[PDB]
Amino acid sequence: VLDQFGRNLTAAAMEGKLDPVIGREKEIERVMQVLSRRTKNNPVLIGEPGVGKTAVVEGLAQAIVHGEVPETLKDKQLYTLDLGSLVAGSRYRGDFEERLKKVLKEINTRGDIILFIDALHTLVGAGAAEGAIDAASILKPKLARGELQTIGATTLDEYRKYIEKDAALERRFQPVQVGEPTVEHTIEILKGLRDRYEAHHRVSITDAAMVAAATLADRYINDRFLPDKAIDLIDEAGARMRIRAEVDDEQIAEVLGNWTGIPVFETTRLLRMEEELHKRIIGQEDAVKAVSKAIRRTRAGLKDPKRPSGSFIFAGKTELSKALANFLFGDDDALIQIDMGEFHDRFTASRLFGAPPGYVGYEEGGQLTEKVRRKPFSVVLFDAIEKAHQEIYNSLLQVLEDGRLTDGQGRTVDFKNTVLIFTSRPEFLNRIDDIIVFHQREEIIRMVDLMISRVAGQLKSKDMALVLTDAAKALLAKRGFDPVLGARPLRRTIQREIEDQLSEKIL
Amino acid sequence: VLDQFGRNLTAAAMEGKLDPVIGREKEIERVMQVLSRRTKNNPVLIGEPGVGKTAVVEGLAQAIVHGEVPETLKDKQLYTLDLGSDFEERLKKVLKEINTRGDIILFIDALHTLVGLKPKLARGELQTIGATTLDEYRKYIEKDAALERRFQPVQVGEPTVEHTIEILKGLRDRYEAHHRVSITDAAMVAAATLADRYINDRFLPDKAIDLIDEAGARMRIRRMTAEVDDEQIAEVLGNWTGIPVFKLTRMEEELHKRIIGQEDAVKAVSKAIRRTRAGLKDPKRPSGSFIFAGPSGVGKTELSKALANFLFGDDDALIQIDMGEFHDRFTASRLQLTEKVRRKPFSVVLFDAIEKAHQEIYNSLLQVLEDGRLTDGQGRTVDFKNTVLIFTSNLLGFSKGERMKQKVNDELKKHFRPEFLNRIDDIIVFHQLTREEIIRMVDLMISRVAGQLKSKDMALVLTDAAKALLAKRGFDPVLGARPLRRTIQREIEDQLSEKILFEEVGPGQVVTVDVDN
Amino acid sequence: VLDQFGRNLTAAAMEGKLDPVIGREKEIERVMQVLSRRTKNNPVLIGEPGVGKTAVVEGLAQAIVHGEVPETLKDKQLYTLDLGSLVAGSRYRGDFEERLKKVLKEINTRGDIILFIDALHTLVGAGAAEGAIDAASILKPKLARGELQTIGATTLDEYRKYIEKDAALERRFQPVQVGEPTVEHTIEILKGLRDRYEAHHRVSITDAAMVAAATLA
Amino acid sequence: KVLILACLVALALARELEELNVP
Ligand SMILES: Nc1ncnc2c1ncn2[C@@H]1O[C@H](COP(=O)(O)OP(=O)(O)OP(=O)(O)O)[C@@H](O)[C@H]1O
Ligand SMILES: Nc1ncnc2c1ncn2[C@@H]1O[C@H](COP(=O)(O)OP(=O)(O)O)[C@@H](O)[C@H]1O
Ligand SMILES: Nc1ncnc2c1ncn2[C@@H]1O[C@H](COP(=O)(O)OP(=O)(O)O)[C@@H](O)[C@H]1O
Repeated sequence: VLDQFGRNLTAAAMEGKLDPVIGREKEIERVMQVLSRRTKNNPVLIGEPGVGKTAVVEGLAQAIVHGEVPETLKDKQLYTLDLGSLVAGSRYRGDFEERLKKVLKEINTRGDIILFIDALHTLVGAGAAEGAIDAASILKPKLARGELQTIGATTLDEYRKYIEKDAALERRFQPVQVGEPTVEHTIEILKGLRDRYEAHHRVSITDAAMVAAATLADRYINDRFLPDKAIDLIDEAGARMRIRAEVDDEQIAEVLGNWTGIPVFETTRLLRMEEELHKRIIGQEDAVKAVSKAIRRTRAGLKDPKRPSGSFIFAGKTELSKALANFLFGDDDALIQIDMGEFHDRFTASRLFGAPPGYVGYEEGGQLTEKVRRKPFSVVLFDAIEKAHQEIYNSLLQVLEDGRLTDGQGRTVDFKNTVLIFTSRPEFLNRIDDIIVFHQREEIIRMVDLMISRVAGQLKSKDMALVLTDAAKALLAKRGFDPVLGARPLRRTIQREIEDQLSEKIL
Repeated sequence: VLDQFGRNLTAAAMEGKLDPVIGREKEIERVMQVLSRRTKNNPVLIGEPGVGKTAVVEGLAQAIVHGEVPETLKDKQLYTLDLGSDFEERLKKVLKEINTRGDIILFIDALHTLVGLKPKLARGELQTIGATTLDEYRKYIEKDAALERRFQPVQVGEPTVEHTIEILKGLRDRYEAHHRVSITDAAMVAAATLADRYINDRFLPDKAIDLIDEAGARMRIRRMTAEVDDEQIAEVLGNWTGIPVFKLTRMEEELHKRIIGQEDAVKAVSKAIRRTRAGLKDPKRPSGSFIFAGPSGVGKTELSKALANFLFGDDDALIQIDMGEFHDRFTASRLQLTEKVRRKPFSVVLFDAIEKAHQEIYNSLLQVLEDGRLTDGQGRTVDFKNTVLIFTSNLLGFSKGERMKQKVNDELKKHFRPEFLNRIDDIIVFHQLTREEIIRMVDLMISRVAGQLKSKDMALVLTDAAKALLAKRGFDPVLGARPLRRTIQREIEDQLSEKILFEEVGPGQVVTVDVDN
Repeated sequence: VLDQFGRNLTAAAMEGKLDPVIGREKEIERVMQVLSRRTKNNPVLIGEPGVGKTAVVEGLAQAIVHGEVPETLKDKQLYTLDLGSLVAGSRYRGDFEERLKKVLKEINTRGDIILFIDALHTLVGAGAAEGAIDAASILKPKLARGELQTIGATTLDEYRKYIEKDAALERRFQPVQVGEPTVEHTIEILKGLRDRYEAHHRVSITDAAMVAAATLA
Repeated sequence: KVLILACLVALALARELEELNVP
């Protein structure tokens, strides 16, 4: 009856079907502290999806079969009542409430049941979103009297959106904050899961493979959370061993190269950082080794805990920052131009940092949470900073001291891993780490050969003629350059002379 | 029981009653990795309808009988779950198959139907392979967190045009034997090419199968009162979409023979369209990125109409979207556009009023131009690189007494971004309509009027002098296709209407305007 | 028999009780193509209400009677499936089970039946479903394993709501796009229907009235 | 300075329905 909507976690614990939890036994003690109450003995595990909240009550179910519980929690059977399974297959009036009363009938009958309602935010809005009888209004009488012990588990956002907004429901449940682990806490989690892996995958897992699964998932994965995405890396590591046995750290770096997409895995590449930055920039090599120099300190050596990863003034400029973003964690598209020449007024200062609520631009601006700290590292370029109002880069004085921006929607976006670069008061300039000077005919013609080879490599692959002359590279150097300005986007001169006459080859 | 659930896809795989799955072997590899997990097992196989999700598992079913599987999946059967084949009694004997055989691996086509039976297989007791669409994953399967702790997304995309050809070469003999005709290599290499171009409501690894199945089916029909090639499958597409077989089977500059005037700008855009039908540039970059700067009302919107004619077959199926309505993401979430370009594998999209936009959108405006990729909410890359880009933009004392060509190009860099014209294939500046170009536009608009009067049995010829008055009342140097149509109503049509109601003209004759100034 | 739970559409075609469809030959042969396939052998005729989806299979019934048909489906009796008469009088237990098994064994008994289910969305989700399996789940295994070829006709909207709901239907039904006629094709239809309306109203209909009625509509 | 537009949805109204017995 109650087996039709979830499994018995206590019966799975005494059959050894549950993964052991190492650490978070202060969280399990807090849940027992709620469950041993009289009146509202219903904990809700507040977390975020993958920190281990099923794992908390998986450890509570193991604690019951070990007898490490109070006398009000011994011989209790935990059932992961999926209330979404109660909604599923319920097309009719009253069909939903019938298989919830069958569940609550076995609560009254057994008397030793602790429901684990995963995704407790679903409890509001199971029949009518509190407009009528939902699954919340069915449970709220028995939850308030301690006659139904229910462990909820929900995200902190979903606790605020659904459980806190129903003020009658929030008193029935007691928030047990299950925090995201630390990396050193994740490694000792995976030590006890080594026995579960080696029995299943037929692998042997070395010691630092855990270290390269927990540090490395924190470094490149930010959508997922610690004690899940690191289990994922050891999972996908044996999924390369099912293609084949000892896993490496390179075995985890392989399967994160599948997941995130970057293959770059820092001391070796930081020394010859210049050469991987020369592959897109030839000419003006003094600034290349200059922005290589300060970053050899920040990512190798000593660093303040509250600073961006280098700060620069640029006075190609933006082509170097795109190659700088490619070395930074492995992606070309991390460079975000703000175009500070598109803002001149004081009321437009809220159009790039977020609006105060109620006002225009509450989402045009204030999306920086989903941009900057969504990526593990970033380079934010402020193109034409001299055209802005003073009031706009008074707000950039936060992120040069601390590396924190307060969105207009109330979010703290950390710029502490972001290379903040300005491009053209003494208080604004001394917080910037460097002043890097770009100098404005032999350097242009070498960028001609760099940029025609990207086009011509594809051209002859589709059986097209390649007719070039080194004298004509100097003709590309005259138009695609400006002393008063800057090398008139040579690429526009290449599509002038080469790509327009590319049509005049089939004719 | 055991066989009322569905079909053993692995008893069918060793028997040979299962089709060969050629191509997409890396996705079969990804499935058997996820099947080999203990924490996140049982892959849900995600793909749009017809891309091969049954076929990946039908390839996995052939993998277990070949020894292309680990010791985990070796000698492990795979049944499919037909829910259409008392109901709730047998569906919990599905979960009995752990204790019954222990070789059970379930394939559930349309896994989203199981959530709002719903075998919860005591959390993770029955191996499972799902099959769902990108959006049906993120609305039914991804929404419920108990289902998400175990099932893993495996992305199966639509095959590329050249990858579909190798699929059809492997599926050749089954259609060669069923329709008893020898389908040739031409029909294969023109199947996916002609199915991708002229169909977007279904995907290539099916729609290309659908025409070689049906062209072979038309052979077995018309033998009753034995080779299929490019022309025979082009005959089949014309009988479906209707698109003239000839069409299915450069630029010709003919565009100018529909529109009025602006002759050099017609030959200017025809050289870059001729380039991209050979695909000589980078296919990552968009096909044609044109800015139609210059005077409005000289027939520059109509040039896009003929370009929509020349590259559809249809006259007008071109996408019209408006900009300048934006100060919120609530309004700019339409960048309407993501669903109509989804229906059109090629379109001619026209961007008007692009001098007016919110300042943050100019960052995301480059992703239309530089990338041609805009991933929408259903998790799908909307193309703009197999789609031509048309940027329609309209830009004292005693000195008095007409090249503004480079002068337009100067404020192009100023009103827009200075790297916006980096990704433009050619720039177009139109001319003001001269006295001989505007007079044949008068022929175009009165041809609608004479067509309306042909229906009530009369034809009227206007003299060349009468059209000289209309062509100068309907032209000013800011416009000229826009005020001309109003002046034909206010001078020709409003007079002709009351003259055929009072019957000054009356029934059938020819009237001719012979104006005095 | 199928005559009690439907009507013979080719016997209605040889008794001259079906309206001729002048034109529409590309879509009638389209149905005959996607009947002769091996994986999607089921034509479902999608189209907006009024474009003549039923008139295609009635034009197919006239094609069989006239002998304008391949001799793989020559003398192949089209029966439209009246779901009304199939449900009507199923007052006792298992009648609608038994009736729909009878009309499917009578197809396999003779083999000169190709079945047309008008409003194929009505088949999905209705017919007995309280204590027995419905109409669609009886058709479903004979459509999946293959013992039975329907011709279907849904609205373009109703095709997405009921047939494109489960994938195991989608891999057996081929949507045949029955489009709107153009105005010139409609005049060809109306000139071919002219004898049926000159005889019913005993009026004459001019060529002007045909080209008016297609253009003005 | 700018409205929010709550935009109330309509619901499907999970239905009772009569059924048909057979003896
Ligand atoms: N090609 C045709 N030739 C002759 N008559 C036609 C043709 N196409 C349609 N008609 C006629 O037009 C009308 C269309 O009705 P019909 O039921 O065939 O359309 P339908 O699209 O199937 O409609 P519904 O969606 O209601 O089933 C009928 O009078 C039919 O005989
Ligand atoms: N403290 C822990 N010890 C061991 N495993 C843990 C721990 N926390 C989480 N896990 C792992 O997390 C997975 C269970 O999901 P869980 O993290 O509980 O999800 P959520 O936090 O969404 O409830 C299992 O792989 C389990 O081993
Ligand atoms: N790689 C492939 N090799 C062979 N046939 C394929 C391949 N991909 C798809 N197909 C065929 O195309 C059709 C796709 O339908 P199906 O396999 O059900 O996939 P989906 O679930 O995406 O509709 C089937 O006929 C299938 O056999």
